Amino acid sequence: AAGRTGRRQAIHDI
Amino acid sequence: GHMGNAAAAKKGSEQESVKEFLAKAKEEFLKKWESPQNTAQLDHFDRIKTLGTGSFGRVMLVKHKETGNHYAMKILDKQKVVKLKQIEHTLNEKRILQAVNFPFLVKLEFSFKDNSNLYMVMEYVPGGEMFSHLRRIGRFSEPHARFYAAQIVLTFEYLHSLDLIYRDLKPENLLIDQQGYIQVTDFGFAKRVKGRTWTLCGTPEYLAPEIILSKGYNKAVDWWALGVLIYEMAAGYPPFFADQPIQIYEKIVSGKVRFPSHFSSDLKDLLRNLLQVDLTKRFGNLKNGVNDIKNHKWFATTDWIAIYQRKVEAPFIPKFKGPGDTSNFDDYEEEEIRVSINEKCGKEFTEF
Ligand SMILES: CN(C)c1ccc(C(=O)O)cn1
Repeated sequence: AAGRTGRRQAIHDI
Repeated sequence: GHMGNAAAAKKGSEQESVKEFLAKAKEEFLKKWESPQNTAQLDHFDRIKTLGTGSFGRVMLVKHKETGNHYAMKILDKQKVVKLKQIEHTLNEKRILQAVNFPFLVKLEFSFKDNSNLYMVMEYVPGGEMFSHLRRIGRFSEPHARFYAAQIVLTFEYLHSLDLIYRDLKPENLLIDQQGYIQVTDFGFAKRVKGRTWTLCGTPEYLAPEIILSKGYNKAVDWWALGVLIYEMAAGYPPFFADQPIQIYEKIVSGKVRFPSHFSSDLKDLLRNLLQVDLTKRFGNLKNGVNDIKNHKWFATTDWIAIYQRKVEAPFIPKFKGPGDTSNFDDYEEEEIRVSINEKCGKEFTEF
Protein backbone atom coordinates (compact mmCIF):
# COMPACT_ATOMS: atom_id res chain seq x y z
CA ALA A 1 0.00 0.00 0.00
CA ALA A 2 2.85 2.39 -0.87
CA GLY A 3 1.63 5.51 -2.63
CA ARG A 4 1.71 9.28 -2.62
CA THR A 5 0.33 10.79 0.59
CA GLY A 6 1.22 14.46 0.13
CA ARG A 7 -0.28 17.06 -2.16
CA ARG A 8 -0.27 15.96 -5.80
CA GLN A 9 0.72 18.27 -8.63
CA ALA A 10 -1.22 18.27 -11.86
CA ILE A 11 0.61 17.79 -15.14
CA HIS A 12 -0.18 20.05 -18.09
CA ASP A 13 1.37 17.91 -20.89
CA ILE A 14 3.05 14.56 -21.67
CA GLY B 1 -40.96 -1.21 -9.66
CA HIS B 2 -38.56 0.42 -7.21
CA MET B 3 -40.72 3.56 -7.05
CA GLY B 4 -44.44 3.77 -6.45
CA ASN B 5 -46.69 6.03 -8.50
CA ALA B 6 -46.25 9.09 -6.26
CA ALA B 7 -42.46 8.78 -5.96
CA ALA B 8 -41.99 8.36 -9.72
CA ALA B 9 -44.11 11.39 -10.63
CA LYS B 10 -42.21 13.52 -8.12
CA LYS B 11 -38.87 12.40 -9.57
CA GLY B 12 -40.04 13.18 -13.10
CA SER B 13 -41.17 16.67 -12.15
CA GLU B 14 -37.82 17.13 -10.39
CA GLN B 15 -35.99 16.31 -13.60
CA GLU B 16 -38.10 18.74 -15.64
CA SER B 17 -37.21 21.44 -13.10
CA VAL B 18 -33.52 20.61 -13.61
CA LYS B 19 -33.91 21.14 -17.35
CA GLU B 20 -35.58 24.48 -16.67
CA PHE B 21 -32.79 25.57 -14.31
CA LEU B 22 -30.01 24.58 -16.68
CA ALA B 23 -31.61 26.39 -19.61
CA LYS B 24 -31.67 29.62 -17.61
CA ALA B 25 -28.12 29.00 -16.36
CA LYS B 26 -26.90 28.61 -19.93
CA GLU B 27 -28.47 31.91 -20.93
CA GLU B 28 -26.75 33.71 -18.04
CA PHE B 29 -23.40 32.01 -18.71
CA LEU B 30 -23.35 32.87 -22.41
CA LYS B 31 -23.95 36.56 -21.74
CA LYS B 32 -20.80 36.66 -19.59
CA TRP B 33 -18.85 34.26 -21.82
CA GLU B 34 -19.27 36.48 -24.89
CA SER B 35 -18.26 39.67 -23.00
CA PRO B 36 -15.61 38.98 -20.33
CA GLN B 37 -10.64 42.38 -17.43
CA ASN B 38 -8.30 44.79 -15.58
CA THR B 39 -10.66 45.21 -12.62
CA ALA B 40 -7.92 46.08 -10.08
CA GLN B 41 -4.15 46.47 -9.68
CA LEU B 42 -1.50 45.02 -7.42
CA ASP B 43 -0.96 48.01 -5.11
CA HIS B 44 -4.65 47.88 -4.11
CA PHE B 45 -3.87 44.88 -1.87
CA ASP B 46 -1.66 44.04 1.09
CA ARG B 47 -0.14 40.58 0.73
CA ILE B 48 -0.45 38.56 3.94
CA LYS B 49 0.39 34.86 3.61
CA THR B 50 0.86 32.13 1.03
CA LEU B 51 -2.04 29.64 1.11
CA GLY B 52 -0.74 27.22 -1.53
CA THR B 53 1.93 26.80 -4.18
CA GLY B 54 2.33 25.23 -7.61
CA SER B 55 4.86 25.18 -10.44
CA PHE B 56 3.67 28.52 -11.88
CA GLY B 57 3.17 30.60 -8.73
CA ARG B 58 1.14 30.71 -5.55
CA VAL B 59 -2.15 31.68 -3.98
CA MET B 60 -1.89 34.31 -1.27
CA LEU B 61 -4.23 35.71 1.29
CA VAL B 62 -4.44 39.42 0.51
CA LYS B 63 -6.29 42.34 2.08
CA HIS B 64 -7.92 45.01 -0.05
CA LYS B 65 -6.52 48.26 1.33
CA GLU B 66 -9.60 50.43 0.79
CA THR B 67 -12.35 48.09 2.02
CA GLY B 68 -10.33 45.81 4.31
CA ASN B 69 -11.97 42.74 2.78
CA HIS B 70 -9.81 39.65 2.42
CA TYR B 71 -9.36 37.71 -0.81
CA ALA B 72 -7.28 34.88 -2.23
CA MET B 73 -4.94 36.10 -4.98
CA LYS B 74 -3.58 33.60 -7.48
CA ILE B 75 -0.29 34.92 -8.90
CA LEU B 76 1.06 33.33 -12.08
CA ASP B 77 4.59 34.12 -13.27
CA LYS B 78 4.14 34.72 -17.00
CA GLN B 79 7.70 33.48 -17.62
CA LYS B 80 6.89 30.22 -15.83
CA VAL B 81 3.77 29.79 -18.01
CA VAL B 82 5.96 28.79 -20.93
CA LYS B 83 4.58 25.62 -22.55
CA LEU B 84 1.87 25.92 -25.19
CA LYS B 85 -0.84 24.15 -23.21
CA GLN B 86 0.19 25.99 -20.03
CA ILE B 87 -0.65 29.28 -21.83
CA GLU B 88 -4.00 28.25 -23.39
CA HIS B 89 -5.07 26.75 -20.07
CA THR B 90 -4.49 30.03 -18.22
CA LEU B 91 -6.77 31.84 -20.66
CA ASN B 92 -9.39 29.08 -20.21
CA GLU B 93 -9.26 29.50 -16.45
CA LYS B 94 -9.88 33.27 -16.36
CA ARG B 95 -12.60 33.27 -19.00
CA ILE B 96 -14.53 30.39 -17.44
CA LEU B 97 -14.31 31.74 -13.89
CA GLN B 98 -15.60 35.18 -14.83
CA ALA B 99 -18.62 33.58 -16.56
CA VAL B 100 -19.83 30.80 -14.20
CA ASN B 101 -22.08 31.18 -11.16
CA PHE B 102 -22.90 28.27 -8.84
CA PRO B 103 -22.97 27.92 -5.03
CA PHE B 104 -20.09 25.43 -4.94
CA LEU B 105 -17.74 27.31 -7.31
CA VAL B 106 -15.29 29.86 -5.93
CA LYS B 107 -16.20 33.37 -7.06
CA LEU B 108 -13.70 35.44 -9.03
CA GLU B 109 -13.71 39.10 -7.95
CA PHE B 110 -10.88 40.74 -9.93
CA SER B 111 -8.33 39.88 -12.59
CA PHE B 112 -5.42 41.92 -13.93
CA LYS B 113 -1.84 41.60 -15.16
CA ASP B 114 1.43 43.50 -15.05
CA ASN B 115 4.87 43.24 -16.65
CA SER B 116 5.70 39.96 -14.89
CA ASN B 117 2.57 38.24 -13.59
CA LEU B 118 -1.07 37.38 -14.12
CA TYR B 119 -3.42 37.82 -11.17
CA MET B 120 -6.81 36.33 -10.30
CA VAL B 121 -8.42 37.58 -7.10
CA MET B 122 -11.03 35.23 -5.65
CA GLU B 123 -13.24 34.96 -2.61
CA TYR B 124 -11.25 33.74 0.39
CA VAL B 125 -12.55 30.42 1.75
CA PRO B 126 -11.11 30.15 5.27
CA GLY B 127 -12.00 26.55 6.12
CA GLY B 128 -9.01 25.14 4.24
CA GLU B 129 -8.63 22.32 1.73
CA MET B 130 -10.61 19.11 2.02
CA PHE B 131 -7.21 17.48 1.50
CA SER B 132 -5.82 18.59 4.87
CA HIS B 133 -8.92 17.60 6.81
CA LEU B 134 -9.07 14.19 5.11
CA ARG B 135 -5.39 13.44 5.76
CA ARG B 136 -5.76 14.56 9.39
CA ILE B 137 -8.82 12.44 10.21
CA GLY B 138 -7.90 9.53 7.91
CA ARG B 139 -11.19 8.90 6.13
CA PHE B 140 -14.74 10.26 6.06
CA SER B 141 -17.76 8.10 6.99
CA GLU B 142 -20.03 7.31 4.06
CA PRO B 143 -22.70 9.94 4.99
CA HIS B 144 -19.93 12.55 5.27
CA ALA B 145 -18.37 11.55 1.94
CA ARG B 146 -21.86 11.50 0.39
CA PHE B 147 -22.58 15.09 1.47
CA TYR B 148 -19.48 16.30 -0.36
CA ALA B 149 -20.00 13.99 -3.34
CA ALA B 150 -23.52 15.34 -3.89
CA GLN B 151 -22.13 18.86 -4.23
CA ILE B 152 -19.64 17.70 -6.85
CA VAL B 153 -22.38 15.85 -8.77
CA LEU B 154 -24.48 19.02 -8.92
CA THR B 155 -21.45 21.14 -9.84
CA PHE B 156 -20.52 18.82 -12.71
CA GLU B 157 -24.14 18.69 -13.89
CA TYR B 158 -23.99 22.49 -14.06
CA LEU B 159 -20.57 22.71 -15.73
CA HIS B 160 -21.23 19.94 -18.25
CA SER B 161 -24.52 21.53 -19.31
CA LEU B 162 -22.43 24.57 -20.33
CA ASP B 163 -20.09 22.23 -22.26
CA LEU B 164 -17.38 22.79 -19.63
CA ILE B 165 -15.11 19.97 -18.49
CA TYR B 166 -13.30 20.50 -15.17
CA ARG B 167 -10.43 17.97 -15.46
CA ASP B 168 -8.71 18.38 -12.07
CA LEU B 169 -10.99 17.01 -9.38
CA LYS B 170 -9.12 16.08 -6.19
CA PRO B 171 -9.34 16.99 -2.47
CA GLU B 172 -6.55 19.60 -2.89
CA ASN B 173 -8.93 21.66 -5.06
CA LEU B 174 -11.99 21.48 -2.77
CA LEU B 175 -12.17 24.20 -0.13
CA ILE B 176 -14.51 24.05 2.86
CA ASP B 177 -16.47 27.23 3.54
CA GLN B 178 -17.77 28.62 6.83
CA GLN B 179 -20.97 26.54 6.57
CA GLY B 180 -19.12 23.28 5.83
CA TYR B 181 -19.98 23.25 2.13
CA ILE B 182 -17.53 22.86 -0.75
CA GLN B 183 -16.05 25.54 -2.96
CA VAL B 184 -14.27 24.20 -6.06
CA THR B 185 -11.17 26.15 -7.00
CA ASP B 186 -8.43 25.96 -9.60
CA PHE B 187 -9.97 26.01 -13.05
CA GLY B 188 -6.54 25.78 -14.68
CA PHE B 189 -7.55 22.63 -16.57
CA ALA B 190 -11.19 23.58 -17.23
CA LYS B 191 -12.19 23.92 -20.87
CA ARG B 192 -15.22 24.46 -23.09
CA VAL B 193 -15.50 21.25 -25.14
CA LYS B 194 -18.50 20.53 -27.33
CA GLY B 195 -17.41 16.96 -28.05
CA ARG B 196 -13.89 15.56 -27.64
CA THR B 197 -10.60 17.13 -26.63
CA TRP B 198 -7.07 15.75 -26.71
CA THR B 199 -4.76 17.44 -24.16
CA LEU B 200 -2.89 15.04 -21.90
CA CYS B 201 -3.47 16.80 -18.59
CA GLY B 202 -4.66 16.33 -15.01
CA THR B 203 -3.38 14.71 -11.84
CA PRO B 204 -2.08 11.12 -12.20
CA GLU B 205 -4.21 9.41 -9.53
CA TYR B 206 -7.38 10.99 -10.98
CA LEU B 207 -6.80 10.44 -14.73
CA ALA B 208 -9.33 8.40 -16.65
CA PRO B 209 -7.86 5.55 -18.74
CA GLU B 210 -8.74 7.23 -22.03
CA ILE B 211 -6.57 10.24 -21.09
CA ILE B 212 -3.58 7.99 -20.29
CA LEU B 213 -4.08 6.08 -23.56
CA SER B 214 -3.91 9.28 -25.67
CA LYS B 215 -7.50 8.88 -26.84
CA GLY B 216 -9.71 11.84 -27.60
CA TYR B 217 -11.99 12.13 -24.60
CA ASN B 218 -15.05 13.96 -23.29
CA LYS B 219 -16.79 15.05 -20.09
CA ALA B 220 -16.94 11.43 -18.89
CA VAL B 221 -13.41 11.88 -17.56
CA ASP B 222 -14.96 14.06 -14.82
CA TRP B 223 -17.28 11.23 -13.81
CA TRP B 224 -14.35 8.81 -13.59
CA ALA B 225 -12.59 11.37 -11.40
CA LEU B 226 -15.69 11.57 -9.18
CA GLY B 227 -15.32 7.84 -8.61
CA VAL B 228 -11.70 8.34 -7.56
CA LEU B 229 -12.70 11.19 -5.22
CA ILE B 230 -15.52 9.26 -3.55
CA TYR B 231 -13.22 6.27 -3.08
CA GLU B 232 -10.47 8.44 -1.57
CA MET B 233 -12.88 10.27 0.75
CA ALA B 234 -14.36 7.01 2.05
CA ALA B 235 -11.09 4.98 2.15
CA GLY B 236 -8.50 7.62 2.96
CA TYR B 237 -6.42 6.76 -0.11
CA PRO B 238 -7.29 6.63 -3.81
CA PRO B 239 -7.99 3.40 -5.73
CA PHE B 240 -4.89 3.56 -7.97
CA PHE B 241 -2.11 4.16 -5.49
CA ALA B 242 1.64 3.94 -6.19
CA ASP B 243 4.81 5.94 -5.64
CA GLN B 244 5.49 6.86 -9.29
CA PRO B 245 3.11 8.17 -11.99
CA ILE B 246 4.03 5.40 -14.46
CA GLN B 247 2.95 2.79 -11.90
CA ILE B 248 -0.28 4.68 -11.23
CA TYR B 249 -1.06 4.72 -14.96
CA GLU B 250 -0.57 0.95 -15.25
CA LYS B 251 -3.09 0.34 -12.44
CA ILE B 252 -5.67 2.72 -13.95
CA VAL B 253 -5.64 1.06 -17.36
CA SER B 254 -5.77 -2.49 -15.96
CA GLY B 255 -9.49 -2.32 -15.19
CA LYS B 256 -9.05 -3.63 -11.62
CA VAL B 257 -10.24 -2.00 -8.39
CA ARG B 258 -10.22 -3.43 -4.87
CA PHE B 259 -12.28 -1.97 -2.05
CA PRO B 260 -11.83 -1.73 1.73
CA SER B 261 -13.87 -4.28 3.66
CA HIS B 262 -15.80 -1.44 5.33
CA PHE B 263 -17.26 -0.09 2.05
CA SER B 264 -20.99 -0.69 1.80
CA SER B 265 -22.16 -2.75 -1.14
CA ASP B 266 -24.13 0.27 -2.39
CA LEU B 267 -20.93 2.32 -2.45
CA LYS B 268 -18.99 -0.42 -4.24
CA ASP B 269 -21.73 -0.70 -6.87
CA LEU B 270 -21.65 3.05 -7.55
CA LEU B 271 -17.86 3.06 -7.73
CA ARG B 272 -17.68 0.12 -10.15
CA ASN B 273 -20.00 2.05 -12.47
CA LEU B 274 -17.97 5.29 -12.23
CA LEU B 275 -14.54 3.61 -12.38
CA GLN B 276 -15.65 1.87 -15.56
CA VAL B 277 -13.06 1.67 -18.32
CA ASP B 278 -15.73 0.92 -20.95
CA LEU B 279 -17.22 4.28 -21.97
CA THR B 280 -20.42 2.61 -23.21
CA LYS B 281 -21.02 1.55 -19.59
CA ARG B 282 -19.70 4.41 -17.44
CA PHE B 283 -22.26 6.21 -15.32
CA GLY B 284 -22.64 9.82 -16.35
CA ASN B 285 -22.01 8.83 -19.96
CA LEU B 286 -25.17 6.83 -20.71
CA LYS B 287 -28.53 7.78 -22.19
CA ASN B 288 -29.86 8.87 -18.78
CA GLY B 289 -26.82 11.06 -18.14
CA VAL B 290 -26.27 12.31 -14.61
CA ASN B 291 -29.53 10.75 -13.43
CA ASP B 292 -27.90 7.30 -13.31
CA ILE B 293 -25.74 8.79 -10.56
CA LYS B 294 -28.34 10.92 -8.79
CA ASN B 295 -30.82 8.01 -8.66
CA HIS B 296 -28.29 5.40 -7.52
CA LYS B 297 -29.06 3.63 -4.24
CA TRP B 298 -26.03 5.15 -2.50
CA PHE B 299 -27.63 8.60 -2.97
CA ALA B 300 -31.13 7.49 -1.92
CA THR B 301 -31.06 9.67 1.22
CA THR B 302 -29.77 12.74 -0.66
CA ASP B 303 -32.18 15.66 -1.07
CA TRP B 304 -30.62 17.18 -4.19
CA ILE B 305 -32.57 20.44 -4.02
CA ALA B 306 -31.83 20.83 -0.30
CA ILE B 307 -28.10 20.38 -0.98
CA TYR B 308 -28.26 23.02 -3.72
CA GLN B 309 -30.14 25.41 -1.44
CA ARG B 310 -27.59 24.65 1.33
CA LYS B 311 -30.40 23.56 3.70
CA VAL B 312 -28.66 20.35 4.85
CA GLU B 313 -26.65 20.42 8.07
CA ALA B 314 -22.98 19.92 7.23
CA PRO B 315 -21.03 17.09 8.90
CA PHE B 316 -18.09 19.36 9.76
CA ILE B 317 -17.92 23.13 10.38
CA PRO B 318 -14.36 24.53 10.35
CA LYS B 319 -13.23 26.71 13.23
CA PHE B 320 -12.67 30.36 12.33
CA LYS B 321 -11.00 32.88 14.62
CA GLY B 322 -12.06 35.92 12.58
CA PRO B 323 -11.60 37.63 9.23
CA GLY B 324 -8.26 36.84 7.62
CA ASP B 325 -7.60 33.83 9.85
CA THR B 326 -5.38 31.31 8.04
CA SER B 327 -5.24 28.62 10.74
CA ASN B 328 -6.88 25.99 8.50
CA PHE B 329 -4.14 26.21 5.85
CA ASP B 330 -0.64 24.76 5.88
CA ASP B 331 2.46 26.95 5.84
CA TYR B 332 4.57 27.57 2.74
CA GLU B 333 7.85 29.26 1.95
CA GLU B 334 7.29 32.95 1.25
CA GLU B 335 8.94 34.61 -1.74
CA GLU B 336 8.71 38.33 -2.46
CA ILE B 337 6.76 39.31 -5.57
CA ARG B 338 9.09 41.13 -7.97
CA VAL B 339 7.64 43.10 -10.89
CA SER B 340 10.12 43.64 -13.74
CA ILE B 341 10.54 47.05 -15.36
CA ASN B 342 10.00 45.40 -18.77
CA GLU B 343 6.80 43.74 -19.98
CA LYS B 344 7.19 39.97 -20.37
CA CYS B 345 5.21 37.83 -22.81
CA GLY B 346 2.87 40.68 -23.72
CA LYS B 347 1.66 39.08 -26.94
CA GLU B 348 1.19 35.58 -25.52
CA PHE B 349 -1.27 36.95 -22.91
CA THR B 350 -3.05 39.77 -24.75
CA GLU B 351 -6.53 38.34 -24.12
CA PHE B 352 -6.04 38.04 -20.34
C1 LIG C 1 -4.50 26.50 -2.39
N1 LIG C 1 -5.33 27.20 -3.36
C2 LIG C 1 -5.46 26.56 -4.65
C3 LIG C 1 -6.31 28.13 -2.92
C4 LIG C 1 -6.41 28.49 -1.58
C5 LIG C 1 -7.44 29.34 -1.23
C6 LIG C 1 -8.32 29.81 -2.19
C7 LIG C 1 -9.47 30.71 -1.83
O1 LIG C 1 -9.59 31.02 -0.62
O2 LIG C 1 -10.25 31.08 -2.75
C8 LIG C 1 -8.12 29.40 -3.50
N2 LIG C 1 -7.13 28.58 -3.87
